[PDB]
Amino acid sequence: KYEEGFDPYSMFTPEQIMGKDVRLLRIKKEGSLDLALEGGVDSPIGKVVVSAVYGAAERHGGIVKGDEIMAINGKIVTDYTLAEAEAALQKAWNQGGDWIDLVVAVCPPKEYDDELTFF
Amino acid sequence: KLHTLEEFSYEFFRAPHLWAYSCEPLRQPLLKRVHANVDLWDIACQIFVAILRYMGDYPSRQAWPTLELTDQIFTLALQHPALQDEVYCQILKQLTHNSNRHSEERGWQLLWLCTGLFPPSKGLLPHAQKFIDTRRGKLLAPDCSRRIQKVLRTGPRKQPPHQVEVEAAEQNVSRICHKIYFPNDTSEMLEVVANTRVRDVCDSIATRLQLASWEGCSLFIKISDKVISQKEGDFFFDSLREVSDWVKKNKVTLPYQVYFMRKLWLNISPGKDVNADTILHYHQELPKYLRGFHKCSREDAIHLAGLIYKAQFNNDRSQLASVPKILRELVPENLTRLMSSEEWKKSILLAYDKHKDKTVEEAKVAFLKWICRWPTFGSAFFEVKQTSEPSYPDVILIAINRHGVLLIHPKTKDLLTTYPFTKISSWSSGSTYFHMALGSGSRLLCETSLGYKMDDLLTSYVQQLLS
Repeated sequence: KYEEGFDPYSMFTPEQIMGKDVRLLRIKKEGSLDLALEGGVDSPIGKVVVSAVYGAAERHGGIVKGDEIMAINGKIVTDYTLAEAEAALQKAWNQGGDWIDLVVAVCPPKEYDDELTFF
Repeated sequence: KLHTLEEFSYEFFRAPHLWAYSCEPLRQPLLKRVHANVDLWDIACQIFVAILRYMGDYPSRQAWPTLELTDQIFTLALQHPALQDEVYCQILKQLTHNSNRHSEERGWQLLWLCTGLFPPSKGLLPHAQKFIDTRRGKLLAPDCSRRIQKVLRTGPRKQPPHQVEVEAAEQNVSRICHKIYFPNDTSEMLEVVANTRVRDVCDSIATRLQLASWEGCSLFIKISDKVISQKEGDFFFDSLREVSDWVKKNKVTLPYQVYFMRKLWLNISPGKDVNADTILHYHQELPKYLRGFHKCSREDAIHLAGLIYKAQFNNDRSQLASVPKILRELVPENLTRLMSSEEWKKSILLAYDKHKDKTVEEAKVAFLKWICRWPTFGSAFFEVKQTSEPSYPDVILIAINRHGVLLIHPKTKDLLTTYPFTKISSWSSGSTYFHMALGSGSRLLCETSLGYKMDDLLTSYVQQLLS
């Protein structure tokens, strides 16, 4: 997280957060965000997730590849296409004030070997 | 005698010496047709500055890594061919009436790099040819001429010089060998040139190793704890940079190794190509077996451990002296609990003793023959979190092979289901997931960082079956 007092239930219905570890991040605007996204409603995973953290995202910590973006400055984006989510993230970064607020579902630890290299 | 761009400059150069060496930075391009594009003025001038820096003619204190200079000189000329003749003229300019031997030596290194990337255009080629031919006494000049011939034959590079090319250039060395590693813990040095294609390396490897064929094999780059196949039709040095760039984006030149391995396991019949079996196949299949990816009985494991011990140790019966170390190299990790250390040792020694009259090579082939009809033989494996099937465990094992895509229960090793190629209708991947669709049917969705690899293998198998 980046604000401790956040209650997901106050912003989402339980159906929207079932099984998710939902946290609030405040990211200070400096430099470029360099947070890449993938997914979207038009995609097989049906949600917006972080594909790479290159760097304002890297420097904040707290957000990594696989984490889901559920809201941007209070607007819920779980039903956005990828392009819509990128536009909203870029707009939030450019316009507005000193910080952006990202609500994220933190991806849990992997209980599998995600680095097999055999052929 | 010495051929010069003087007369060429009358027709094709800008107007203001200009075709001769100078330490003064250019302010517009040299060629009139490049000069005609104000939008190319800045790149043409930055190229010249980098050339000046590379040859040591830039009175700066901030010294640059050489690869950054060669990237600046050549990268945009590859994308915008209008700049290609400009780079040639800028280099030959600095090589003309250059009375500083260090600078001139460095200029010839740039011409050598350049002729490995793209040729001059039709109109400049006879001038570049005569420039080189009248200076055939310079160390790198004969090879510059040959490289122009070769790049006209194969077509132009897509990526600027690799650090291996630049290090040869800075040594004034035109012959380059690259180490290639094999799955049996050996390596060979392979000669490569600017226009070597991945498949050319493989051809030479198959000769060197006396393989009957390298169909379904390729080069691979081991880099940042990934192992990434190289495209057979690509230029070797283009592939190295393209994959490096990709790794740097998807996750200081990066350390790397190039391996030669089997990629596609199609119609593999152990004993048909014994060299392929004993260099490649045994040593790729052994670690997948030891990881416990196959459904194996205790008696299966005893039998195969006898062959594995023989393949690894030949006649040396002393290495089972300490079971805690060595058992992990002989028995799949899901089965070691099945019997105690001394019972494994006794059983394996009895099995091994049957191979006294076999060679190591014969033991490796026998190991392969005994497992080659298993549905999980000849596979790449992926552990993933699947999110599409409630009745499967969250974490499943996936095999991709000649048969399509297999879903495997990690605890029991049973085959949950098979997606044959003849029934897969689509698949897609991101950096966090892989998805596949069957018929009208069934869908698989899973969390993995290896979607790009699954995609590569599925595409490659489908392409090979279609051909």
